[PDB]
Amino acid sequence: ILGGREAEAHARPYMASVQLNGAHLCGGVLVAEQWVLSAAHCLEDAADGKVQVLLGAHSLSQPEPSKRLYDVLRAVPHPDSQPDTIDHDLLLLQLSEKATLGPAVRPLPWQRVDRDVAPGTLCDVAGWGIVNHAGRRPDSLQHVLLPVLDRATCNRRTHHDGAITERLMCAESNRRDSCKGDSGGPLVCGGVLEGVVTSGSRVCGNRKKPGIYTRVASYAAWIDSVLA
Ligand SMILES: NC(=O)c1nn(CC(=O)N2CCS[C@H]2C(=O)Nc2cccc(Br)n2)c2ncccc12
Repeated sequence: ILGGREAEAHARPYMASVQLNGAHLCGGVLVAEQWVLSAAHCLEDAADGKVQVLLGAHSLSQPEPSKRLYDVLRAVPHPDSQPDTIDHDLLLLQLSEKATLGPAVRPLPWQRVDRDVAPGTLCDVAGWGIVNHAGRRPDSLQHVLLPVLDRATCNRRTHHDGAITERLMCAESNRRDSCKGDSGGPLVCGGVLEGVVTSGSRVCGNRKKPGIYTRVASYAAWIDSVLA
């Protein structure tokens, strides 16, 4: 998270850290007792390595009572997801067992009505992604409040030149933005999950290249299908 603040410990109990060989890769969001929603291309180049989902965390390294690790029993990517496109950038991870729920571990209600978040709405994006262009990896959870950007502006040739479909959404990226590692992380508006940070490589912190987030409501039927 570029231009953010360290988040209040365990204030976002839905926050998950998708890790490979005990190293953070992507953010994730607890949507059910045994399901974590993330971005499609997070497990890319993972291959030979231990994939695990860290729950109840604030510091990635320090001991915390709430901190628990889960094996991934099943990894369900969206059927139409491909590394060449930023489209259908969703991944549903089934944990080995149901999450031990508590004040620091709680699933987030996600948007089940396909209606765009009104431009200018302030949304909260959190994660353990890089905090500066050099690439500083933060130990503790960071977060930033960003206003939702009008798709028309976002699709300008100077911006994402039409790449932003009706299934995607934008947020402002003027210094304060999401970045490498924030992928698969949640975009929350009015305490409801609205978007999922894309896992597609992009330029961060430049205002003319807005942050891209997958609209969960746009994939509500698929998510329901998998979870059931
Ligand atoms: N949404 C983004 O801004 C974004 N996502 N990605 C993809 C992305 O972050 N990922 C997809 C493969 S696993 C994950 C990734 O590269 N994670 C990572 C790498 C180094 C440090 C940290 Br903390 N996290 C970007 N890559 C480069 C620049 C920006 C991004």
